Amino acid sequence: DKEELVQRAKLAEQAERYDDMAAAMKEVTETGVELSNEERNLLSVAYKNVVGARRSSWRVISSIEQKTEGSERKQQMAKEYRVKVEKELREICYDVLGLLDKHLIPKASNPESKVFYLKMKGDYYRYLAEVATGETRNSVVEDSQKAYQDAFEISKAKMQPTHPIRLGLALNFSVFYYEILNSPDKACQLAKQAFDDAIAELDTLNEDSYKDSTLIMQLLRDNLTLWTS
Amino acid sequence: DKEELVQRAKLAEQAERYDDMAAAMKEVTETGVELSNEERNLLSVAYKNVVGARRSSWRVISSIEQKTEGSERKQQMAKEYRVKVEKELREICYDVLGLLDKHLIPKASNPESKVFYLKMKGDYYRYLAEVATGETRNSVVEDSQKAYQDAFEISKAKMQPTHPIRLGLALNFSVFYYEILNSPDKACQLAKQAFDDAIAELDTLNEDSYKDSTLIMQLLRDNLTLWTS
Amino acid sequence: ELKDDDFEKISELGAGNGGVVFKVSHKPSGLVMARKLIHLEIKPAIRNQIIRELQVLHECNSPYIVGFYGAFYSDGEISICMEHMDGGSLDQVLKKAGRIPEQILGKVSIAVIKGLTYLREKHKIMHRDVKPSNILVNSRGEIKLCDFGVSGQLIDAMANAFVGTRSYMSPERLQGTHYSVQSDIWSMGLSLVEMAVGRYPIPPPPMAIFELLDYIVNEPPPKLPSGVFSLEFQDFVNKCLIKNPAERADLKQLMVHAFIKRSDAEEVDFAGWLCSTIG
Amino acid sequence: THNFARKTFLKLAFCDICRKFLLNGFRCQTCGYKFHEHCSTKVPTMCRQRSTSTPNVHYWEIEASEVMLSTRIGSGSFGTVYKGKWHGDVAVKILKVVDPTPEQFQAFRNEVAVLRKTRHVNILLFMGYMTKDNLAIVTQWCEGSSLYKHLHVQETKFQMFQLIDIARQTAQGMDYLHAKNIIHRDMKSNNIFLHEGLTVKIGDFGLATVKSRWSGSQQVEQPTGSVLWMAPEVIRMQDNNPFSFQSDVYSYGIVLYELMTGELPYSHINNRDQIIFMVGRGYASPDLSKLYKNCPKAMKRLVAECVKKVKEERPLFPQILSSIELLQHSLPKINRSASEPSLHRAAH
Ligand SMILES: Nc1ncnc2c1ncn2[C@@H]1O[C@H](COP(=O)(O)OP(=O)(O)OP(O)(O)=S)[C@@H](O)[C@H]1O
Ligand SMILES: Nc1ncnc2c1ncn2[C@@H]1O[C@H](COP(=O)(O)OP(=O)(O)OP(O)(O)=S)[C@@H](O)[C@H]1O
Ligand SMILES: O=C(NOCCO)c1ccc2cncn2c1Nc1ccc(I)cc1F
Ligand SMILES: [Zn+2]
Ligand SMILES: [Zn+2]
Repeated sequence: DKEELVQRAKLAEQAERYDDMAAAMKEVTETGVELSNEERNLLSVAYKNVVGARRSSWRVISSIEQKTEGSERKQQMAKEYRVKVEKELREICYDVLGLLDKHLIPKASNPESKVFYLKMKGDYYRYLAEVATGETRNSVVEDSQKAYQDAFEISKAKMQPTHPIRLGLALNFSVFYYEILNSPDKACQLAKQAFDDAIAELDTLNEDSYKDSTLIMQLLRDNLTLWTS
Repeated sequence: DKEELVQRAKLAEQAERYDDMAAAMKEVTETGVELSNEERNLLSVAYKNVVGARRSSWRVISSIEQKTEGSERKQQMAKEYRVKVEKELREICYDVLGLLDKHLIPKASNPESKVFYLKMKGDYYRYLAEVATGETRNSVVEDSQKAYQDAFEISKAKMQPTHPIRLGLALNFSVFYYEILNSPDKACQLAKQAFDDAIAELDTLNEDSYKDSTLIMQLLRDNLTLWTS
Repeated sequence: ELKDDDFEKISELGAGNGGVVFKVSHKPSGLVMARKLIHLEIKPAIRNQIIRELQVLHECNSPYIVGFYGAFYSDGEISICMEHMDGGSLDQVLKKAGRIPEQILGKVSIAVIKGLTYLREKHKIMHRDVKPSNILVNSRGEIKLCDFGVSGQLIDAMANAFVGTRSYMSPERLQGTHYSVQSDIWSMGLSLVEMAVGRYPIPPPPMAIFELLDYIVNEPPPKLPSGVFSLEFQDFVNKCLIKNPAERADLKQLMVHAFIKRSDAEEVDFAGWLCSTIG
Repeated sequence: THNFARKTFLKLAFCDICRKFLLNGFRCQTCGYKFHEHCSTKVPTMCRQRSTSTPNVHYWEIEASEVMLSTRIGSGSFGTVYKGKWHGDVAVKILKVVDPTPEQFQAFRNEVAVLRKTRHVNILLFMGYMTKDNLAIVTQWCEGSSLYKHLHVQETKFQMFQLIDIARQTAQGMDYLHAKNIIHRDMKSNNIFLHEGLTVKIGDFGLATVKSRWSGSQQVEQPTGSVLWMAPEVIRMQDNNPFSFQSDVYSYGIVLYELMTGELPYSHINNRDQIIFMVGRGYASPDLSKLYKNCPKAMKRLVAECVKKVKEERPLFPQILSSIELLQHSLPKINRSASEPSLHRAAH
């Protein structure tokens, strides 16, 4: 049943329909079986495309909304549709977060899995941060910061600095610091320390972890260059 | 206001969300008023994207179904997924056809509008024809052929050889001939006649619509080269 | 101090890829001037830099180098006021006469060598454009060089020129290798061979500019037709047309070189010949 | 580095290998490299076919006495531009040809008719020609400054989306030109004008019979115009008529490069003959490291392909337009900090 469901998730991924994949993996992990590496990777990518389609839609609608704030009534419809997209964006994230708190995070019997799921939770509260405004923004960014710090401590304690998941966690932590927490200096410092602690020990990567690790390093390169100031 | 749904669908278009665009365009045409040039294009594009996503999904699922070549339940679940996306595809096609023959084709005074709607009808019946095999295949094939011929007569009579609608109808009808009716000879004949008639009046390519026209001409060239070999 | 409104054109002195030169009259001093109009569009600060580096030309005075009155920017053009030359450039006399007799050829070559040596030693200013059209002769017999690269920024700005038909560049400059006054010596030698024979002697007795560059880069240098020139002139043009700058001789060898001292020793009344052939 | 993932392109997309229409294929997430499923075999990663259906959509001359020539504006490779007031502000170019050959004149008349047949938003109008004041042509006057003057002498500051839409408008103009079977020889920034401040107007297109000198009753077939924007294959002139669509693509690529760097190519070489020799032999190319840091990879890739040394590898202008519009649509998505992308989700 679980193997059938993961095969269905792969098929839905190859078929470009991600909502079916998201539902299939969600009800894969609702059962309560130990989530292996490929399963949790499929879950993360499924929810990532599902959330990212609507996230890009939200970016587009906000950008087209802020072309000229002093305009006609049409902007009201634009903001109403943006609020509708958020209403169709916050609840999906909420589903992922509840799935993490109820099932994923609790039965995590591997420190790599634990830091991966905590990075997931921080990521999804970070996604909630942009759509949230006012005190709700502060409340959601508190959860994202706590999840990120908890992931950071275990990543230091258990994993290597060159581990691709650890590098991704550091990258996402820096993105969280200067996109919401508006701490460009601290975010750049975090990116630089992750970078130099990673390149201080090179040519020791696993053959499978060759493309991904260097890909995250190049992403860190661009982000540092983008906000060197 | 009916214009409100119009630029709501347009905003969903630049937001990449085509399911809301399809529903908005459906509601707009449900009002029973004649569509403008922009709204008709918007509706055709919206449902084109909606059916195209499911068509690509169906092609992929059928390709893995033919690719596994084993003895298990994997092909059974692949067939289940295929038939699910197939019934979803049929629902979309029947919805757009019911829109077509109850609000668009019956109310089409401008002949070019009639060619566009008949071309859409033939396209969608072809879409159901390549997914439905059996006794019901012949009926939808006949409906698509009749709609294509009805569009063909009007395009030949009151449409310029370089019009994007006429060239697109010729391309779609030749694809119908080659794929559905498996006859390459008459498909090549029709496509050759269309291309030659387009080449004759080559100089008649205004600034308002030239890119689409030459795009269709290039696609006709590619289709000829593919068929003749 | 030079302005656009103070000058009016009398006729057209010459034309080329760089620009067009007109004869104008200076009101304060009452002498006819050759005003070169080169069209170029660069930054105002670059305009000031070009004017400043052209102001170096005030102290570049020699009997074998054309003088300099002043340079100013009127409208999208760098107007350079030069000492008007009556006998034009050697290109006009090549158009008029079938070929330059060897004596005046020696005279112009020694004039070029002396002037460019003067420039190298007293100003270190690179000519870079030693061409038959860039060397001028007078009715009285004075020969002076013109249009040398005092302003490197002017060179950079003029880099965006149009494609020409003929070239007088040494093979080492086209390849981008190190270039010295040796390249100017090559260019002078190629110009001399241009003068001696009656045509552009890249295909030695309808050819693309890039094809000419390929000819002068990947083929042996041309040689003048033997039997109608002195052996000293032959060895002069052979030594001057050497692909490798190392084996080619520098200015010190040119000054002592045999054809040079033989040309200097002879006295030729070429002013009258020139006035007859251009009048 | 190619993050190839299956993607069904719902917009106007063209394969980057076969340069044909692409509707299902694989797209790289970080840059945007796209290709067909069948093209995968012939894909040089460097970071069964179904018939294609319909994609988604959405006075003979001028008399000289009628014109009045105002103060001279400037000079060029083959003409001198003057301000005119013939039915409004116009531009009159006095061609350098003094005594046109009768065959040359007939060919020029054919070409001026061909150029008169064109009318597009992104190009300057061609009104006609005159014969009294030697050989002259009349084009639409653009009160706006040239793109070359905007970039270098005036140094007008432009944000990156403005640069992108300028490139889009130029590509639209040249796509229209190539649609009418017109090879815009001599294409550079001095011929691009920022009308009304931002709108791109392309001028000085065609006119092969006038730009090239005539050695009697036959065309010389010699290069003419600025060296920096000239294509390698026309600089070489190993063929009698190397002017084609790809030479215009290379010229547009040089324009793109100087747009995305703010400086002319080969800035370290300051002599025209050396530039000719290196560009002809392939020794010199517009170095991309000068491109702006904030430049999207897609623009860097596009300007890389547009200036390809081999003529056949240069994409046609419809492809360039499609890539530019795709980048314009992707601009709102990627205009912020980047996060962890999808990992190794590649097929086969
Ligand atoms: N002082 C002067 N007196 C008389 N004529 C002159 C004077 N200065 C320049 N000229 C003429 O104007 C022309 C200007 O062209 P130059 O720039 O000197 O050389 P050129 O012929 O343009 O070489 P290229 O390769 O075309 S740039 C000369 O060739 C002469 O014919
Ligand atoms: N339609 C126009 N409207 C306004 N200024 C123009 C127009 N056409 C040319 N100019 C100006 O004329 C000068 C350029 O002269 P041109 O002879 O066109 O040289 P060019 O720009 O190098 O183009 P060519 O001749 O095709 S090599 C510049 O000052 C331009 O701004
Ligand atoms: O004009 C030039 N070369 O000629 C070919 C095309 O113009 C020329 C080229 C480079 C240069 C650098 N600084 C001044 N430069 C020139 N001008 C010039 C130089 C010396 C004198 I005395 C008088 C002049 F007008
Ligand atoms: Zn890539
Ligand atoms: Zn392809």
